[PDB]
Amino acid sequence: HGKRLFIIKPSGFY
Amino acid sequence: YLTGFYSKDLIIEAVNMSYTNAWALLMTLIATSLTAAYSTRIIFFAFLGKPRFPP
Amino acid sequence: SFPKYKPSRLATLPATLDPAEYDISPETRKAQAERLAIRSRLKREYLLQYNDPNRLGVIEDPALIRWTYARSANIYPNFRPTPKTSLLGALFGIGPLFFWYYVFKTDRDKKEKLIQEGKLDQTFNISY
Amino acid sequence: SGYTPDEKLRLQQLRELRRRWLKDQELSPREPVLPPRRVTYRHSIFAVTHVLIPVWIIHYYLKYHVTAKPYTVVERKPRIFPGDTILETGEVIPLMKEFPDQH
Amino acid sequence: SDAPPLTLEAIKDRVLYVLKLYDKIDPEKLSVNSHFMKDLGLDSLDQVEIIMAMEDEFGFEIPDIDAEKLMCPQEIVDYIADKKDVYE
Amino acid sequence: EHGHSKMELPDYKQWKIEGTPLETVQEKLAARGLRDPWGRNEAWRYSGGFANNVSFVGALLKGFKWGFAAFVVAVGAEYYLESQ
Amino acid sequence: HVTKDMFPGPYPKTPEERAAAAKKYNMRVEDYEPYPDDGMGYGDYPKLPDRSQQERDPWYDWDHPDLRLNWGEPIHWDLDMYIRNRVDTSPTPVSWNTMCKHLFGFVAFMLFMFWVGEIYPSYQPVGPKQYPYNDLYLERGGDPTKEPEPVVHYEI
Amino acid sequence: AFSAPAAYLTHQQKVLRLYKRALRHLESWCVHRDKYRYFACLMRARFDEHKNEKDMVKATQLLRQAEEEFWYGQHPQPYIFPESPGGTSYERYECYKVPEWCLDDWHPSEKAMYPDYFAKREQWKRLRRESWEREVKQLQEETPPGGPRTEALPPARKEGDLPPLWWHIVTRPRERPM
Amino acid sequence: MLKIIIPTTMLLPMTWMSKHNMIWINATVHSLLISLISLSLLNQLGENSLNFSLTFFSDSLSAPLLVLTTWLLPLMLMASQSHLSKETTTRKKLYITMLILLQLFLIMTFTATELILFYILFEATLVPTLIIITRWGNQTERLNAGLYFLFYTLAGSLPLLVALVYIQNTTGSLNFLIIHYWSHPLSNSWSNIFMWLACIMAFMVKMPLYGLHLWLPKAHVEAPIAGSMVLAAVLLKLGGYGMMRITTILNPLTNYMAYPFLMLSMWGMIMTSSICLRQTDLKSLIAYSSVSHMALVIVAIMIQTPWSFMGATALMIAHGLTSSMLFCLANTNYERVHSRTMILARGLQTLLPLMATWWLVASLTNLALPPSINLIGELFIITASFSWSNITIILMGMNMMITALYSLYMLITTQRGKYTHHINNIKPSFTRENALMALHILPLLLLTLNPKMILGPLY
Ligand SMILES: CCCCCCCCCCCCCCCCC[C@@H](O)O[C@H](CO[C@H](O)CCCCCCCCCCCCCCC)COP(=O)(O)OCC[N+](C)(C)C
Ligand SMILES: CCCCCCCCCCCCCCCCC[C@@H](O)O[C@H](CO[C@H](O)CCCCCCCCCCCCCCC)COP(=O)(O)OCC[N+](C)(C)C
Ligand SMILES: CCCCCCCC/C=C\CCCCCCCC(=O)O[C@H](COC(=O)CCCCCCC/C=C/CCCCCCCC)COP(=O)(O)OCCN
Ligand SMILES: CCCCCCCCCCCC(=O)SCCNC(=O)CCNC(=O)[C@H](O)C(C)(C)COP(=O)(O)O
Repeated sequence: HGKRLFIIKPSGFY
Repeated sequence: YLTGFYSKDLIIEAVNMSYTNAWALLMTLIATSLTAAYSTRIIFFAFLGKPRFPP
Repeated sequence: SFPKYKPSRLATLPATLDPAEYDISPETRKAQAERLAIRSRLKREYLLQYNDPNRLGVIEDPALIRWTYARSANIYPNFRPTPKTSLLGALFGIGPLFFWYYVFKTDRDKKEKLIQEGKLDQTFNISY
Repeated sequence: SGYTPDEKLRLQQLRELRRRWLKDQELSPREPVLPPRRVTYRHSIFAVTHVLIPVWIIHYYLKYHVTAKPYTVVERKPRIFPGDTILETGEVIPLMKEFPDQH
Repeated sequence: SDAPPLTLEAIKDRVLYVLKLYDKIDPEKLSVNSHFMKDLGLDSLDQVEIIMAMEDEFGFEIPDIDAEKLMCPQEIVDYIADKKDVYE
Repeated sequence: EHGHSKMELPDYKQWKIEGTPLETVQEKLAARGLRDPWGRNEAWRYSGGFANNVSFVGALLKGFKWGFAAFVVAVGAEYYLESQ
Repeated sequence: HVTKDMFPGPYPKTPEERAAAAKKYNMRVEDYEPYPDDGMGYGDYPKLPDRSQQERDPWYDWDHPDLRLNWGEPIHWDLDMYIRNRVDTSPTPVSWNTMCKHLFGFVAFMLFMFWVGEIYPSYQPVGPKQYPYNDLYLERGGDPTKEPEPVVHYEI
Repeated sequence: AFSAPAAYLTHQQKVLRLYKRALRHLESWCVHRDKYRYFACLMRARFDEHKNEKDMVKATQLLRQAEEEFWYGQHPQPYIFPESPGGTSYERYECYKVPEWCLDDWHPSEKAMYPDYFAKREQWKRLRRESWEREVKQLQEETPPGGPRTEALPPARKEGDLPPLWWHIVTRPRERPM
Repeated sequence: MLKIIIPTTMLLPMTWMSKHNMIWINATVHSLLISLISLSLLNQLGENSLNFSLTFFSDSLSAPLLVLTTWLLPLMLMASQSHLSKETTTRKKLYITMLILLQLFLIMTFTATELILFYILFEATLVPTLIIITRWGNQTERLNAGLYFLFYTLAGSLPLLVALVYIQNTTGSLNFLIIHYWSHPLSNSWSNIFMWLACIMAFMVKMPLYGLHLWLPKAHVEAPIAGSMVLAAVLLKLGGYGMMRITTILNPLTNYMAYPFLMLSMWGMIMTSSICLRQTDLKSLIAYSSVSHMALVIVAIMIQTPWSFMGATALMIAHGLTSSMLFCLANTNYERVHSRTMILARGLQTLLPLMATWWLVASLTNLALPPSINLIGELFIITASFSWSNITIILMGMNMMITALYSLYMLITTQRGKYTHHINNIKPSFTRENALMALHILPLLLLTLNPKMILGPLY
């Protein structure tokens, strides 16, 4: 099913 | 002849025939009776009656 | 008739069983109106300061700063030596010290006396 | 009782904006982009790099280092019964004295 | 979890299903925009009972201050959708 | 792969108080002169496969018959094999 | 960015001073009551009710939902005591005095009956166990060079 | 939670809340459905017999012994929905709600993924930037002198206007963000 | 020893002739290099000491403290790199000069084979600290804090000078070797009682003892970050080191002169542990935790048994590292929040996960979790005090429970829960802060592998 959402999360890059 | 038997039956037998406190004897016997009682409560209230969950 | 619920310090009276809001007078309604008014004023100020796109910081709370100042840095200037304060200070700051000193002194005196008599069985007490 | 007209209008507009925002949260097929860059068999290798190698290392460590020092590994002496034979000496433990056996 | 993503039409269907089993109101007369106090002549206690029925059926409970001011099935559907963050 | 199949709700006219222990509730409310408006709403809890219930003792002996048959077969086999 | 007037001040006897303080703490003049002018340094700080902070309205849209607080409202002197993670004064189904009475009675009765049962123990109609070799003298402590008094066992 | 509260609760609201609580605790006591329906109908009967009382002194005299009776038989372990303020999963997902503004601190490498989402994000930010300037003036001109009396906010009245103070209500994280 | 003292001195001309944008790099690199040189001192022998010359000697008590002192300076520079961004070049160079002078004075103090030289440097360590506290401090109470810190110390330490010169007049030498070898019992007399009090009070005020600890929360709260770490890590250990050095001539008077201080410490540990529970500030909470731990160290030193001394040294090192880490974390939180209040910022674990991990590790170490050296020192002191008297276990267990309670309260209030809504300047944690926490914590988990290096001379 094409219902993928955006998961807001803090910047884990640093 | 189940897993809990080989332990609990011997526990109760050894407890019944030792020079121990009598109140502990009575408390243990009432405790195992209540153990059976709440097992019955779980089974009866979660597996027997008519369904009560949302539609 | 039913047994009454007696409130205590750690179990307060429920709002439903409280009798203050059943004896209603116009001044009580006025008081509730003023309370809601000041609460709504504070809420409006906070929401105005909160949704501002230009703000990029922490909304300073006067209540929190006032509470911290009252708890920490305003105790001594409002302190006065009174019989209650003096008695409480003397008790709570002196009694435990002397109580523990007496207990430990008695225990160590007993131990030393037993050591002098030699009836203590200190075998294997190598580490100390 | 019930909604006032101002409350109804505000709730309707807020609901419209909320639904727009929620719909905007969806991810398109190309929305997630990852840049690629690189510099029985499963169980067979697993038992080798996870079981066999620790056994080898620990066996070496115990056999040639731990047992080098005295009293590091001490084993309870095996039970000796009447009738068994000892490997080191070969002597035979004498049997019992033939207790009376009924039932 | 495996919970299906309930949608607006599903919510409306469930609301009407619950209402149509409330025999105090006739299924034919009711509509998604029908009122409760005036168009159906229901008591305040009756409205509380409908609210509790939807509470039980949907598995989440509505606060009193928000439950006492829901008078139409459409706004009940809207409230449930806002609570559960339904897109369409 | 998720649960997307466009489920369709049943018809509301299927649920009836008939054949459920809600008759006793309705009758004792009518004896004192009232009715339960929500009687049909829960008829589904007594209508479908949930209609038949099992007692506690019957629940405990869930597989008594098969186990007893296997036990008898095993005992007979042991009797006929050891007697040799 | 806070003026000197905003900060807490000494307890004030005068009504005009009292009014100024009540307005400062963002509360009604007749709703404001300072701590008693004792030696302790509470000074000019409102004595809010000892009502806890777990039982505030859980459905109101608080500015701080976890603590159940509003921005700018006066803060209880003992907020860190009541943060829903610590002591709470939520009303209970049973009265506090009866709860204490029942718990103390149950514990005291249990202790007394345990002591009573200790006074009257429970056993079996048997004699003491018999061990062969001088009550297993060598296997319990040893001391083989003392030749203990030999205890013999009565066959029956 | 959505609706702003009033300064006080009327007698009708108190009666309705007591009715709801009594029905909930009766359902908790009577586990099974048929028993619950029977006793709920009995409670409704005993609840509506004083519906038509006229004087308010006697009505306030009632609903006091009613509250005492409720407190005496309140089932000290009532049923609480899992998402209720007393439920087993009340604040279970409150640790997954990350604020929207956190996305402003993402590294450009992280923003390289999901480009369309961030474009829509910039559009929303511009919309908010203009709407705030309009809303502050609208609220300033709409509020009565002396400060607001209730915490109810007015809707948008013009065509291009948006409801005042909408950004942090519209951009709630989710019910179950993860 | 001069191979250590000379490079520390050369750090000053190195800093003052550096370029305007390269002072931090040079200072950090050469401070780390100096720490490596200091590592050689750790290889002590079971015999007397490493008597370098007539002026400096090193023991297995001085070696861990010296290594910690030399290791702390790079961390202080990395911590101070943040809030000195908008500072002129001359003032930044003056700050680094003060830090270097503090390190040099501490290094010369910890060896100090003669007691008068030890006292001179022990009071010399007071000027750079006061300048740092009162100059680069944010709050307006830094002046009062500096006055308290100066006078509480100096009033206690002034009779110590008179006691020392009197001892030199009678004994004839103050060299610690001669003092140890020629020690004679102190008779029970009023003059000897006052000599004991003079020689002890100067070190007990700095530790600090319960009842004289009022200067410590002020000095720790109002100081900048570097001053806070140097106070909590090294400057508190001066009193304990001096007390363990000087109790060699106070026997057998101590056998009954330790009762007031033992009771004060064993009750003040409970009092300050309880105080930590109800605290509206983070730095104040950490300062009171330091007071509790130092009270335990006081008890250990006053017991005067080998296990007491070993546990005291281990607890000294462990508490220094842990308190420095906790102050670092509090400063990183305060820089973003700009408030310094525990309940103002909540739920930071959702926004900063790695800093939440560092918080958890620091709290666990402070909680005295096995097999960390915190618990090694704790348990050694517990066993020694139990040998002293069987009733001390009640007080020590109460302290342990309260310590766990307030440590986890500090962790939970700032890390768990729902984040505060009206704060939107919580930027992702820099690499500098993560590196600072890692360099704080890794030596602890490494020293737990070789405890004998920090167990003191009575190992
Ligand atoms: C596979 C190997 C594994 C183990 C590796 C171990 C390496 C250890 C390196 C770290 C050493 C720590 C420093 C030790 C300093 C204490 C000893 C020092 O003071 O001794 C001095 C001597 O020091 C050395 O000459 C210089 C060592 C300094 C450099 C150590 C190696 C690492 C330096 C790294 C610097 C940066 C590298 C480049 C970065 C870009 C003076 O000795 P001296 O008192 O006369 O000796 C008298 C006795 N004699 C006559 C028998 C000699
Ligand atoms: C407040 C925060 C902490 C600060 C530091 C606290 C520690 C300071 C306390 C001083 C420790 C003890 C001082 C004296 C100990 C000697 C034992 C003596 O006190 O007991 C009796 C002594 O009797 C009386 O105590 C005489 C002294 C009475 C006068 C002293 C003042 C007492 C109260 C003052 C408290 C003030 C402390 C803080 C000052 C700022 C025993 O009588 P005796 O066996 O015959 O004489 C023993 C000594 N000999 C053998 C050398 C002859
Ligand atoms: C944070 C504040 C702490 C303040 C600490 C101040 C108290 C320190 C303890 C007393 C300090 C003075 C002691 C003197 C220095 C020692 C010198 C010495 O030992 O010589 C003695 C001399 O002893 C003295 O002269 C002592 C006189 C003390 C006068 C000053 C009193 C100061 C206050 C006394 C009470 C304080 C004690 C408790 C303080 C607790 C902290 C507040 C030997 O005399 P001889 O001449 O050799 O006699 C031999 C022939 N028979
Ligand atoms: C197990 C727990 C048991 C708990 C038992 C609780 C006690 C039960 C008995 C309660 C006694 C009473 O009814 S106390 C009676 C309180 N007084 C009145 O009801 C007077 C007028 N009532 C109204 O006006 C209301 O609004 C109303 C008409 C009801 C609805 O109006 P709606 O048109 O807006 O629905």
